[PDB]
Amino acid sequence: LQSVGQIVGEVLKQLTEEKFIVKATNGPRYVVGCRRQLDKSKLKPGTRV
Amino acid sequence: EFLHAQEEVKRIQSIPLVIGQFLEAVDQNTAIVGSTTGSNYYVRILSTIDRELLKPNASVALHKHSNALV
Amino acid sequence: DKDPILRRSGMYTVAMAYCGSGNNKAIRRLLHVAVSDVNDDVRRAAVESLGFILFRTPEQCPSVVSLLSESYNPHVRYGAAMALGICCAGTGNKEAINLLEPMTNDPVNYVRQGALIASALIMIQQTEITCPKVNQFRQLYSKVINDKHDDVMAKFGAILAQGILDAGGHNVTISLQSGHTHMPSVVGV
Amino acid sequence: TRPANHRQLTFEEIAKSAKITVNEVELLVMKALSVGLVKGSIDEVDKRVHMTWVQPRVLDLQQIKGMKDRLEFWCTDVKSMEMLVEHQAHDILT
Amino acid sequence: LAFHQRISFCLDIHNMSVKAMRFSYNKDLESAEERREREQQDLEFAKEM
Amino acid sequence: ENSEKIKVNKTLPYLVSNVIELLDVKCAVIKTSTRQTYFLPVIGLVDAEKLKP
Amino acid sequence: AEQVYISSLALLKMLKHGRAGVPMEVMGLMLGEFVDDYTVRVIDVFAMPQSGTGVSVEAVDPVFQAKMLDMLKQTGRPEMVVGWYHSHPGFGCWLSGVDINTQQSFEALSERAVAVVVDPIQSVKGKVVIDAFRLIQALIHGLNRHYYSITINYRKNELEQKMLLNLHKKSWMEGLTLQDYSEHCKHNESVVKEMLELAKNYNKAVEEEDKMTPEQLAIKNVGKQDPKRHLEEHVDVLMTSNIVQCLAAMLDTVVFK
Amino acid sequence: LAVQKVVVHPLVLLSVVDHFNRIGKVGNQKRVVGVLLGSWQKKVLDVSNSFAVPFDEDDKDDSVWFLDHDYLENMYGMFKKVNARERIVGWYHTGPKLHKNDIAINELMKRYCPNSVLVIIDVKPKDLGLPTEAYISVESKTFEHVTSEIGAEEAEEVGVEHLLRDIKDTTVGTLSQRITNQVHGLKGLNSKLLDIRSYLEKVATGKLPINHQIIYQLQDVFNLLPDVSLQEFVKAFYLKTNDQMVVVYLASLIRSVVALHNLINNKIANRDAEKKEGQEKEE
Amino acid sequence: MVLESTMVCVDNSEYMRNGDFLPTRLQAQQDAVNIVCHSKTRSNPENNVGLITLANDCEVLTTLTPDTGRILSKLHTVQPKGKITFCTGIRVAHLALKHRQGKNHKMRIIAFVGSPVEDNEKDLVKLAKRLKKEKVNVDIINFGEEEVNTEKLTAFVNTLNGKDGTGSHLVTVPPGPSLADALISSPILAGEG
Repeated sequence: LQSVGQIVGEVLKQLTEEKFIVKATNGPRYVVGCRRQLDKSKLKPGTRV
Repeated sequence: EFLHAQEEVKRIQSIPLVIGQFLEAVDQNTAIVGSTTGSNYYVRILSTIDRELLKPNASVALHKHSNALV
Repeated sequence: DKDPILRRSGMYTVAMAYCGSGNNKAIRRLLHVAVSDVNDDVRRAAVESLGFILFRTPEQCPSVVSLLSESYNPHVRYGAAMALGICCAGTGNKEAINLLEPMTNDPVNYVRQGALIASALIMIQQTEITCPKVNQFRQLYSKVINDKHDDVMAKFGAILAQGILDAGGHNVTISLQSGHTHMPSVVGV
Repeated sequence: TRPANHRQLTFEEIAKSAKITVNEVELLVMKALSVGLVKGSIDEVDKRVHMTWVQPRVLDLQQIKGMKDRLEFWCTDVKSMEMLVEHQAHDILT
Repeated sequence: LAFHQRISFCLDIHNMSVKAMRFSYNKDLESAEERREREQQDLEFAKEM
Repeated sequence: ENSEKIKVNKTLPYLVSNVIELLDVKCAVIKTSTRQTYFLPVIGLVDAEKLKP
Repeated sequence: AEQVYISSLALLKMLKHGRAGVPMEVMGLMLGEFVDDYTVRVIDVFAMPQSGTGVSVEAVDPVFQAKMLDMLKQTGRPEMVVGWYHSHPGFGCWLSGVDINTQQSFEALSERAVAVVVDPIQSVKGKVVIDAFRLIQALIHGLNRHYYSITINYRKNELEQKMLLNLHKKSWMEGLTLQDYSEHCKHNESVVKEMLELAKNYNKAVEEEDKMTPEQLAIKNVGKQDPKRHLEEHVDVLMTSNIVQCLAAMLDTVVFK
Repeated sequence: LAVQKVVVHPLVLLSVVDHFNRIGKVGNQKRVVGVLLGSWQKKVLDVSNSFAVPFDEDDKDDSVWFLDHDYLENMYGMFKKVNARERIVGWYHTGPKLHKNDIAINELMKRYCPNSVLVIIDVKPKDLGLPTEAYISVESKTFEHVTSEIGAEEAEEVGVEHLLRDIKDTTVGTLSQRITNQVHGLKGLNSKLLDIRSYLEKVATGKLPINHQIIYQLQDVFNLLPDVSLQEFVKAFYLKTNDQMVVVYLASLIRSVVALHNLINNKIANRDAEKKEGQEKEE
Repeated sequence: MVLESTMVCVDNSEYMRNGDFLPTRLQAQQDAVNIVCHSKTRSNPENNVGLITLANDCEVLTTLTPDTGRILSKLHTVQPKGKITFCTGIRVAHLALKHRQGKNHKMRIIAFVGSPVEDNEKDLVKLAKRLKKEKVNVDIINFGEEEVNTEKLTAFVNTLNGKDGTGSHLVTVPPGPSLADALISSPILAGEG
């Protein structure tokens, strides 16, 4: 119950390893970072996250 | 200290901001950008903003509520 | 001392030692100390204690603080108020006074609170078109005292600084080495 | 032995030292290199051997002394050099 | 030597100009009290909301 | 059980959302009546079968 | 008037764990002692494992906790649990109501227990953001209504600092090292060349702007790149970079012999 | 497998210190010991976290010792539950230099890790920087010395900067920094040379065994000694220095032009200023 | 009864390598341990014991605990024909007890003699001293050749001992079976503990 929704989006691109340009799948673009064990390598342009 | 205030403000940059495209700049330390959300505002530009690099419409880092150009 | 506390009282120590007559080196030390300390209160203090070793000449004290009047830091700008407010407490210099009125608008209420106080410490008996400014200064308190958006920092000093001016049925003064020192004068400060 | 900055040889020197007639002398040197013993080069035209460097073996007590003395000298350089660079540029320190 | 001598010249010309150039110097005070109050008011309003 | 469920469920505000992909890698994304896609890793109250686009 | 003193090791362990958890509000516990009614000292910290859900009451793991406690006893780190850290990455420092309930679950354990919120991401390199406080931007959540703020300081040592100084130091064999010369020459040949093209730029800006104002100025220089900050900035590299390289050699030649 | 450069985060430093003064362990006849978690996989070793290990030495001149294996394998997995990515690497003793049972117990830690490393934190700091020193054990089987560094991760950047702030260097630029780093290196050099010097004395006195392996290396130090204000070098340096002059003759110079231009602008502001002021003095 | 830390000293050695009564001495050691330790943890819960190997490679074979983890640990073997580390082993077992957990636990040691017992009397007694200094409880399991006795072991329990079980009590194990029955007598168990 406490558990919770998670926004969706495609990676527009990877600014830095952790810095990302992602257009919200439900709207505008944002500068954001990764998590950790997500695989900064996998994160790639147009990848839905 | 001069180095402090400059670094301390770094927080202003943050990390989870809202990209915007640059539009026009009323003049010194100001301009109108576009929001990816569709907003288009007169916003304030951080002294750091290595300006020179401000063509006519840049994809731009926007503070969220301070809503200004990072 | 690593600890502000010792450094802190050091100035006061230096004061009670060198209060009244200026020891430049002391002042010089006190300055550079206030200059050289991380902790602001110490500096604030260090600035405060100046007006003791700087007692006998309130003269340059405005010119003195006219630097510290204008500084990034509130504490500095805080410690300003007292010493000058102290040096001229039993004296004149609306000139000295007027320096503080901007500080009375320094965003930190605690600052102006001090400034409020510092003024009144000078302003007793000096009032009414002798010093026209007292009206505002008084009203400023009242203003603040009226103001809900001014703190109980702000109103605190205000009400007090008011009461300061009105201490001893407003008919009494504030005196210290105005002639020979009296330590009891100092102590309350 | 012919060191420090003084390692060079004619072919004659090696001949007399090794009692080898001087044609081989360059065979002897070349083979001295190919085993890793020496590094360096040969200039025939003038019949010299510049020996970049020579493999070091060992020594006894006395040979150490020269080492301590040599170190002392190259300590003196620093002390003086380092201690002599602060003055002009005392305005830069942290 | 010729180069060294020249450099000292440029430097001096840069030092003297920095010590002389360095001299309508007054009318200083950013921030404000009127505006600050306004800002405070705004904040209060926001809080209320 | 009944307690918190009523608080979370009792919330008569309900934003209907048309399911999209029912990833079983128990995950599943949905787009709201607000036209907003949220990947919920906890399908919560609602069996898989109940699930489909 | 009330305050807490947060030892260095605490604060660094703190920021480390927080910055490592992005962005799932981690949590852990705080080890310390209550000096008087006006003070709490936090000398130690240990980290509490994650869970399918964010920070909350049951997130506190008794087994884990005591299991750590005794373990530390053997090491002589015996001290009360004086508070609990936490992180609200990106959302500043405040307690959600859910933060609150848990804070109560630490009230009934000790009435003076405190809450510490750390904010990893925003926390800039300058003044690290940290906040400690206990119940009754942030005002939206009733900073003063349901709870109230406290103050913080840091217990120090002349050595601690001394270790940290070498943080941004250099190596050993350093100072005598001479970067590849040939490669350096490119910087001076390539750097000077790039400046050359600028030299004309500065000329055109002086001959142009020579007849204008600052408002008109913003139109010119917010657009393009004035060659002023380029010549002055560019000269910086050549100057110091060349001087260090020139100086380095001067020493190696005389010194190393 | 084979690794070269070792990286260390400042949190192991502060942690180990607090272990030192936490446990009141005398720096004369006693040391502190704990273990190290991080990443050993690649050809560097990134150290991040650490925790304290209770252990005893055998009176004076320890023949035996004790380290609690149960404490380890009880704590380890209790760290795993926190950040799983931090793997048990090696241990440390804060005692100035190495010791005797060191090489013995590293062999022990080979049970709980793969490669196993041993670094020594200097808790006294009375010496110069780099209180750490990094070591491994290779075959024989001695400790190879490794380079180290203090590499601030973002979080430690934030932490150390907020704190050390009241102690950091305030001069940045670039020239002051470099010219400092140098002299720091010169001081370093002079130290090493001492070391070798009086040692060799101990060689000639301190019952010097032999160490024909060191003496070889000293010789090789001499053989590598650049002599020689030779007609060759004298030209090299000369031809090089001039290149540097040309670059300097430009930078300094043009830079001076920039100040000049700026001065001109200032005179412009003054001239215009007095015109308007004196204007106003009319009425 | 007991609140104190203990150490179990096992020689797996020229005696333990060799069955002194079923199945081996070293094995005869084993269940006797648990037997003991059971009564030890029955003496009180929290009663802790060490387990260590001396020989040519003295070491702890498990330490600190209070339950099965020893019985766990002891489960695996040792060098069977090994040799005396006793002094060292003991001196370890001493230092062991110096780290004994949650003190107010007195120091105790229980020692199987599976070795010919090579040591010097002073060292032995220096131990005995060090023990008594440290204030260790010391009881020994010895079936030696002859036995190991009229020797260090005999002086030692004496030499440790001002007060018996605050310092030392001896039993020198006799030939044959009935270990748990045997030692039921000796203040290795029961009596003063």
